[PDB]
Amino acid sequence: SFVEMVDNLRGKSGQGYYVEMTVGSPPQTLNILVDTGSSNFAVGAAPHPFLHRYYQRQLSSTYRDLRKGVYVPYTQGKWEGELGTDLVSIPHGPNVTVRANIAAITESDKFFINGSNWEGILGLAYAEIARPDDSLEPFFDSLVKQTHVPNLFSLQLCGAGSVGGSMIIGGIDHSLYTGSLWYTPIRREWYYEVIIVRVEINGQDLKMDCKEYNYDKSIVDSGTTNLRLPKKVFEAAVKSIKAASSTEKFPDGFWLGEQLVCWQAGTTPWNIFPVISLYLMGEVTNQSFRITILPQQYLRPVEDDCYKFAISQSSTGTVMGAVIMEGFYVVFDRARKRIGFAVSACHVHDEFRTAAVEGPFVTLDMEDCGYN
Ligand SMILES: CC(=O)N[C@@H](Cc1cc(F)cc(F)c1)[C@H](O)CNC1(c2cc(CC(C)(C)C)cs2)CC1
Repeated sequence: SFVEMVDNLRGKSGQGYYVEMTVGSPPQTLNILVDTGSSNFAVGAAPHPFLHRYYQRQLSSTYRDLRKGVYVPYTQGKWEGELGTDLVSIPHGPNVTVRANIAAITESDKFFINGSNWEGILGLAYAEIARPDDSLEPFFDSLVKQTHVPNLFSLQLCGAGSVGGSMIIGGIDHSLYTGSLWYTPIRREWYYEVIIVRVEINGQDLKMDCKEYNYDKSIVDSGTTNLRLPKKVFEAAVKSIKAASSTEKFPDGFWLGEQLVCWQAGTTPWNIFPVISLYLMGEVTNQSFRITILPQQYLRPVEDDCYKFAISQSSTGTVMGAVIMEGFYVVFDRARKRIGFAVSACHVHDEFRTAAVEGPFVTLDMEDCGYN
C-alpha cells in the first residue's frame, strides 16, 4: 500500500536512512532520518557546521511555541532544543498533512554527521520513551489520530544493490518481498521490543539460557547500524565466528569494531564467515521462526574491498540494527502488536547461500526467554 512511497529512502552506509519531509507554511524541505529506536521528531533549527539547511520557525505561518524545552541523549550523540508544533507532510508518502510535535534543535553534540544529507530525525517508537515524557505525542501517533492512515508502516532497507529503500506508511506493499511474512509479538509498547528464543551460527545452537539473548531487552532499531548483542552473547558469537574463519587471522581492533580489514577486490572470502540464525517468538503457542543473516550483512563495507565487523557489545540488550534489517522487509504492525519479517526484493547476494525467513519451528517455554 502503495507505489508512491517505493524508494523514498536514501542514505550513506553507516549514517542511517532518511526520507524527505516538509514542515511549516510555506513548506520547508528537510531530509529526516527514520528511527524506530526512539520517539522524538526533532530537526536542525539553527546553524551547525554539518547542516546545509535547517528549520526556520519565524518563516512559518503555522508554527506554535510550546514554551517548554527538551533534550535527548542517544547511545553517543545528543541534542537539546525547543518544543513546538507545526504542519508536517511526507512528499513521497501518503497524501496528508498533520500537526505534529517537533523539537527545534538549538544545540547538539555528536548528533549531526559530516557526510550527511539529513537535517533531523523521526522517532517512530512509542510515547513511553519519548522526552521530556510520555505526554509528548509521537509523530506516527498524531498522523494516525488525525487521518485515516492505518496504524502500520513497513521498512525495506536496501544495502547498495550509497543505500536506498522504502518506507511504506499505512501498509504493506506486496511488491517489496517474496515468500511469507513471519510475525513476532511486540512484547511491550515502548521500543519495538521482541523476544529471541534461539540463536545458531552455521547451524550450531549457541546453547545459552534463552534469557541471555534478551538481557535486558531485544529491540528492532533502524537508527542503530550494527547488530548489538549482550556481553555474554557477544562473547559466544565472536568466539564461533573467530573459529569458523580461523583459516585467516585478523587484528583485535577488527573484532572490537574499530579497524577495517581488506582483501583484493573480488576476493573477499565470504564462505569462511558463518551465517547467523535468530529465532523469534511466533504467533502461536510453542511456535517460532528464524531469520538468517549472511556475512554480507554483518561485514559492512567501508571505502580493494574493505569492511568493518558490524556486530558490537551491548550493556543495554540486543539491538537488531540496520544491518540486520537490510535485505528483509520488516512490517511494524502496531495495530496488531506485531512485527513481520519477509525476504526483501533487495536481498543480499551470495552465490551459494541466502538470507531466509523460515518457519514454523517448535520451541518450548518461549515465555521463559523474556528478561523479568
Ligand atoms: C546510534 C544511535 O544512538 N542511534 C539513535 C538514532 C541516532 C542516529 C544518529 F545518526 C545519530 C544519533 F546521535 C542518534 C537511535 O535512537 C538509538 N536507539 C536506541 C536509544 C534511544 C535512546 C534515546 C531515548 C529513547 C532514551 C530517549 C537512547 S539509546 C535504542 C538504542
